[PDB]
Amino acid sequence: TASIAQARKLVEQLKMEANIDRIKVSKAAADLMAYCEAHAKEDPLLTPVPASENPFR
Amino acid sequence: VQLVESGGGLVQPGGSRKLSCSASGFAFSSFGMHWVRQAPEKGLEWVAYISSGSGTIYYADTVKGRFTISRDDPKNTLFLQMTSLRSEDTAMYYCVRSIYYYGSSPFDFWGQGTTLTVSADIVMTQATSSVPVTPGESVSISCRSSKSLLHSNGNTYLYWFLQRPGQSPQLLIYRMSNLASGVPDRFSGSGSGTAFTLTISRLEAEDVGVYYCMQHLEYPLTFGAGTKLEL
Amino acid sequence: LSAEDKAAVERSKMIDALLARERRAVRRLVKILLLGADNSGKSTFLKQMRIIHVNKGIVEHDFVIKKIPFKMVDVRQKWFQCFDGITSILFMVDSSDNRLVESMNDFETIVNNKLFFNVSIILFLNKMDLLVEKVKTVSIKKHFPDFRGDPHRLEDVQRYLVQCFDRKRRNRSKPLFHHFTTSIDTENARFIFHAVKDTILQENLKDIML
Amino acid sequence: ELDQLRQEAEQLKNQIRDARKACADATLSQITNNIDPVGRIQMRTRRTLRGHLAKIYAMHWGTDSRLLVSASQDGKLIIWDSYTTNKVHAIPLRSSWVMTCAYAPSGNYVACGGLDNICSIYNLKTREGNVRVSRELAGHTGYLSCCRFLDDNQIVTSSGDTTCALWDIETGQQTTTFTGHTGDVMSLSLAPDTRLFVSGACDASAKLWDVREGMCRQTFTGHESDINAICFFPNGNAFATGSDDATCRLFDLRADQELMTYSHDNIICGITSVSFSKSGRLLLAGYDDFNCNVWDALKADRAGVLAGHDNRVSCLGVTDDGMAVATGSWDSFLKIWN
Amino acid sequence: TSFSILMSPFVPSTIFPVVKWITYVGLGISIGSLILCLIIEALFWKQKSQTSHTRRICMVNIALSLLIADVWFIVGATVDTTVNPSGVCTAAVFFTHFFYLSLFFWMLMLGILLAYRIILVFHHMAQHLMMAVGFCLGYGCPLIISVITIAVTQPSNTYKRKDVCWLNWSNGSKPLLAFVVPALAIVAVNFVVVLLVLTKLATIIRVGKSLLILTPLLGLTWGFGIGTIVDSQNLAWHVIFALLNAFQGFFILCFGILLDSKLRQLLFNKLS
Repeated sequence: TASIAQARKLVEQLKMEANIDRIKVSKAAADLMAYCEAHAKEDPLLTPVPASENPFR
Repeated sequence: VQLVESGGGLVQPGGSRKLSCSASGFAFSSFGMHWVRQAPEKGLEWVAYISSGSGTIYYADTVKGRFTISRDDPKNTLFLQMTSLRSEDTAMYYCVRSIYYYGSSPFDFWGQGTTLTVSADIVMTQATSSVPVTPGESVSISCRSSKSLLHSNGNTYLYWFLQRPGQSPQLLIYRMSNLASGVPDRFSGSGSGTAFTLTISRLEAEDVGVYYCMQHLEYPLTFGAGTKLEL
Repeated sequence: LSAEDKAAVERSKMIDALLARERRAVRRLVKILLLGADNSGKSTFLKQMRIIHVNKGIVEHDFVIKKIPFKMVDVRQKWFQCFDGITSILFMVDSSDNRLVESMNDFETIVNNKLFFNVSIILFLNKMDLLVEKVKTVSIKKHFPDFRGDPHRLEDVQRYLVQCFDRKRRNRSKPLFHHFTTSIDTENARFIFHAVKDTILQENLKDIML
Repeated sequence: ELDQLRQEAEQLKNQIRDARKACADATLSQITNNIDPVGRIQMRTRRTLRGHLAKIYAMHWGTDSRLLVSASQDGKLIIWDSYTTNKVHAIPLRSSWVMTCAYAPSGNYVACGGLDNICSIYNLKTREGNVRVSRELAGHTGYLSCCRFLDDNQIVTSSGDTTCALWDIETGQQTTTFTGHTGDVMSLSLAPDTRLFVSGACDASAKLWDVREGMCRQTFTGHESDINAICFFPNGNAFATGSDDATCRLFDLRADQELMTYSHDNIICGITSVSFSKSGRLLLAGYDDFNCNVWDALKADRAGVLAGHDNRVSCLGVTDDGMAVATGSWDSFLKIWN
Repeated sequence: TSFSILMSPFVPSTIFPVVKWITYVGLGISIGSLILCLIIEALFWKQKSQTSHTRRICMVNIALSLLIADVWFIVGATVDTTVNPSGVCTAAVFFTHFFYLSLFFWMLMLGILLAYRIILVFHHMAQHLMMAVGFCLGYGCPLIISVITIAVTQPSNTYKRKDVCWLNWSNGSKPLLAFVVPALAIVAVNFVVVLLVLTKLATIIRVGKSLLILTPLLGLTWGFGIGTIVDSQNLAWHVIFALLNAFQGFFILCFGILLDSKLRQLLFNKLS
């Protein structure tokens, strides 16, 4: 009864999850590196800004 | 919100009076309170100020030690104890709410006022006393600042107020750039240190009236003459 | 700072003032968690304590015995993260029991919790009159080498039970303030107060190194 | 009959595992071993925001990068001006057991909740001049572990009843109920596009959910213990989870699997918060060893350490402008680092 | 000369070639030990409540007072008296005096801490008020008392001794009472306090540990001077006093600090 419904719901959810298109890890890693390098000059924790532009100095 | 002021009438020269302000509908004890003057046919001048917690009190040059501002929080009442009044005090007094935290909108709610009849400072100059305007056309008003209002914080502590004929003033712009709640978005303002301009797109009826400018860079608060927009 | 930041700083100082007020109020308030399957005992003790000292989910209780603010929380691995400002844990265990196994399993779970390392534990034993009633008609637990004396005077039975809660403890040096509780409430409040006071004295001296 | 569904579930799980393996051609560490080390990143305490009377359980930043909400076991919720260490507000709560706080993206509302089961939404912008309970959203069976805003009118919550919920604030009803977790749901994080969100849930799993559909899009695992923190890489296609097994991890939604694991042999303490910097090169992890570490998010190296809390760092957050990192610990102190 | 001169109206002569040496050697290690103290805490103080915080405050203040007081006494041992009618000798006497009374009054602050947390166990006063009272009494009382002492005794030239730069007395004006009367009094109360703590405590093991970890930090040992003051020619009170009280900095390091399990673990983990 309840176990059958739970198992059916789990099977349906797994079925909906398996049919999702996936990209290669290397491409996703390249995309992450592209984002991190593209905005490297705007990141004030990676590259600290001069004290004159810093609101917490 | 409501600030009903009482205590008006006629006083002989000299003497004393005690204006009271009954606050109702807001958390009085969290607010600062200003007392703001308006001469019978003139612009509106600042008088006094009491802070949240009654910690600090500020006055104008013409009232220091002559008037006293107090607040009784549990009863929600603001008091102005006026001593040694003169013939120049004849004015309408308004109780002006204020609140001061980051992003607050001081001078937001102005009371209905009470009529009292008696039988250096930052100079802000209003460009012109009156302007011919017609509904539908964008209009601009300006004041000049004798002292740069852009404090190092980055905020330009300048205020624009609107008083319609026969009503109490309504905040329109705070800190030279921001609009108040209840104000249509057709109002906007701009400028910089030592000169600033209010711009209205599509002025309509009920936009008639007097536009005033105040500085809040450093007590005392000084007011301009205000330009009158007349249809 | 200029003409609006001074006012904001005044506002923040006022908020600090209010927070300091409540810290003064709170740092005196000691917490006694309540646990146990004896729900009736929980309710009875709560009622008696509030009667003396006042005059769903978690059910807090605030009162003051001898000018000392008690907060009996009366409640799980995530809830207990929020409960390490506490000064004791009570277990309401009915002496007339089996239910002793269930209670001591629960006590074993609670007693050795890491978050409760510095928390003293009081085992409130309830209905000792019912215990002597079940001693007169001997209920024999024969699952441990402690039945020696089981069909005998109540004192041996009580000692065996109190050991059973002493049993399954793995972090000693803060003793279990065992009580044999009845329907009179003043002695109950006294037990609670004395246990909490001794806990705080011992912690103060141990952390001041004597 | 039940065995048939169980075996079908096992077969589908095997397909998922095989498909995830098939895409794991190369790791982020093999690709970033040639990129410049992020360096000795050691930023200091600029502000020490103190005033709370007990432990802080949550903090949250504003979209303006200046205002900051913090919820504490005091039953209080303080809004701070980080630039000036002012207290903008103090909100007393009906329950001293607050576990989460949110700050509305427009700044109008904040939110709290906890062992009181109820998600309390507070209105900051009232003509009465007082923060007031604008709504108490009811419907959870357990404690409210984290609450997050999309716009001023709807909010996503997660509870200790294995259930998340998307509430319409005006009506107070769950416009969607996100079910599928098997454990207490602790930490959830929203995509910057504000259409997807992930949930971490003390069952060795986090889940990517669609907000407009109510279905669990993807299920990530790999942790051996409770996922106690979660946060998106700042573009909505990667997130990072911290857990009681003392390991942070980075997942890519498109690859549906891990990319890089941040663990140090000398860290045997659990993870209480995770956040990314503006560009995603730094990953801040608050730990139970009274510390907060800064990870090169692309190399698994330790960029640095924010030492300087006297008890557990329970929360941390990075501003939308990137200037500051704010950490809150059970020593009643909230510290700004830049 | 001998350390006993801090309290003894007379030092028996037959002991100088020994006690003197003992005195100085003790001061040596004490001074050295005290340096380590101000180093050791600086290495491990920052590595859980008002309790440990106020104890560490009193420990650091006491080690500080003993270090500078020991240095001042060693320099006063080399300063003559017959060639300085005013200046360096009275300066050494006053600094020795005020700083030793600083030591004793910080020790009383710690003792009253213990008594306060025995009796008023369900009572809290803020940390800042605790520190305020501690500095007002631990340092304030020696400043007031020593200023009164020097102001009243300087005009008659009884404040300093004829042999060493310390308080004199000759059955008339008695500048030595400006130290013996306070010092032992603090000691007296501490003894009582220790008994109260000995009341509230593996019982005997804890009792021994408490007595030994608490005696050199509350100044029970400085209680031997009573005999040295009551019967100065006992000839053996000078050896006990020197052996126990000069090494009080050595005792603070070895007992007052190094008996803390957390401190031992921190020292082992960070220094070696």
